[PDB]
Amino acid sequence: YEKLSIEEFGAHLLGTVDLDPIYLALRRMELPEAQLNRWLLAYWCLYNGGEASYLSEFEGREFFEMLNHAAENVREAPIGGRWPRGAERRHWRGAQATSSVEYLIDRYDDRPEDMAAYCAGQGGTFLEVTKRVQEHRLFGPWIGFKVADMVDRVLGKPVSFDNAAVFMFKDPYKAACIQYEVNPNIPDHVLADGSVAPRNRELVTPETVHHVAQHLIEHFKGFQAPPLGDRPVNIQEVETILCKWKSHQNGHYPLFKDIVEIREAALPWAKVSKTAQAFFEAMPEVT
Amino acid sequence: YEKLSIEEFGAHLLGTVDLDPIYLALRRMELPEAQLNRWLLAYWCLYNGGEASYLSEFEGREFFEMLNHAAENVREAPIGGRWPRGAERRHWRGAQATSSVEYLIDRYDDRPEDMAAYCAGQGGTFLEVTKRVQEHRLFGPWIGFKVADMVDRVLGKPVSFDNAAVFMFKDPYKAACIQYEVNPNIPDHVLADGSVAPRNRELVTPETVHHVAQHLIEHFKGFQAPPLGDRPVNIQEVETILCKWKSHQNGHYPLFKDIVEIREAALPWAKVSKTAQAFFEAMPEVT
Repeated sequence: YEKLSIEEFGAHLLGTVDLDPIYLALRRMELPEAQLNRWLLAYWCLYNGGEASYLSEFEGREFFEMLNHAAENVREAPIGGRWPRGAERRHWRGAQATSSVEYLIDRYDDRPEDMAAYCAGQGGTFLEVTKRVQEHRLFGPWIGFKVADMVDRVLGKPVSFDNAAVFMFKDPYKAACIQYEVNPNIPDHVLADGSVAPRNRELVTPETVHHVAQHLIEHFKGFQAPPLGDRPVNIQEVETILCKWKSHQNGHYPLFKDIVEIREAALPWAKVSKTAQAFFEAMPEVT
Repeated sequence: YEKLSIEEFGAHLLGTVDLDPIYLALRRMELPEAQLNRWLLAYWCLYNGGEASYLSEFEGREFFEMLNHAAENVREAPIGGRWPRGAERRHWRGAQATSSVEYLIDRYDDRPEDMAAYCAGQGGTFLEVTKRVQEHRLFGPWIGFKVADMVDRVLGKPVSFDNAAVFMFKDPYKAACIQYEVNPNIPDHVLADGSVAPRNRELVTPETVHHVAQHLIEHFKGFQAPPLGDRPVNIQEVETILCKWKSHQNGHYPLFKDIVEIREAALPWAKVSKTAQAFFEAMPEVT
């Protein structure tokens, strides 16, 4: 496929809501609060939205029993075969996953819905929200970041991200370094010595990475952020644009990749769950 | 024992270095860099300084073998009996602890010393340092906080703490609420409505908790922070003063508690390890 500039690639992610289609799907579903919180907990464990939908309809201790079936992954999933994991939570397996569920049972007993409620709180700083996520067993900084984004984009509670919270992560850091090297629309960055940062991803320092981020934010702020266009795009969406663009220019993100692969993974679940059928209908589509 | 004001209790912690005596012990030992990093990793797992000292002398994959003995806790510790945990890491046990060691072996192979080096980096914000700690399996926000403090106080690399990073934790939050209720030296806090916060720990909001913190920082800034008095006391030391004071007024922290209990736990290790003997000699003493 043709490799696009980050400007054109970002504009496509934003206009099709391929940027983070799950967030629009969930907003469309308008799930009741407790079920939404159970959906989110399941999704934060397994990172599969159709699977999360199926699990979200179980309540109380029964929710935690079914989640425990997925953790152990010995019994057959309702779609046949094993209980899948999105690559982001591939490591939620074996004794680590069952210990993760046990932590949750001991903390929340018959109220699994309180987990997302506690994480979300009233929003807050990125530091405060990820700390509350990361209290939980097998919830590390990467899922912490994702939950913070979803507390804002899905649950509507603002979480203040800044450039340091994003570029402490290796992948958006490396994407920003490539962008300085290869994007002629980004001006030369003048460092603290009047020296100019050279166009070489391996020599880019944090200072230039923030220069790249500020440029891209300024570029994309004329777009309203998905799922529903409630505020101008900020570093939360630019982070996703940067990481998906890095995959794109590496040959690993054709247009619509997220939408297509979610719908592919979610369709088997629609047969076995009314919520999963609603989730499949709510997903944005190709073109 | 007599319950002291936080002003008098804090002045005692600071002058005797009962505030965090381990930090002064380590500074005195002047361990070589690689051994210091191994000591710190062991201490961050088990939270026992004499045990950490013993483990710090093993090198390479052998360090990780010995740490794995402590994780499994089936073989006898060199002091007889089980491999102890400080209460802060009591949960570092069973399959969780052995999975924690396995993560470390896979990440650092024969260079266990790189772990503390990676965490410390060049210092930075509290968010950046705790994120790097919390990448590691079974390293949550509480040990993340402790490591950030030690990266500054022990490894000499400044970590910027602010009031939000401290009072997102339940214990210093509750200590600050008690302090507003019971300390007449803290002035009435005027809230955003011209209303005054009442003297009742159960009604204290984050805004008043920060009012308490600012007051205590202003109070204690005429003290130089331990271990060596390199800068005025800040929220890192006030957090410890607040939490130990809360225990003190609850009957659970007589003067010198930390020094006395460390020396008690560390002495058995001095017989079986030259570093543990140095650690015992380096600990500050009662009076």
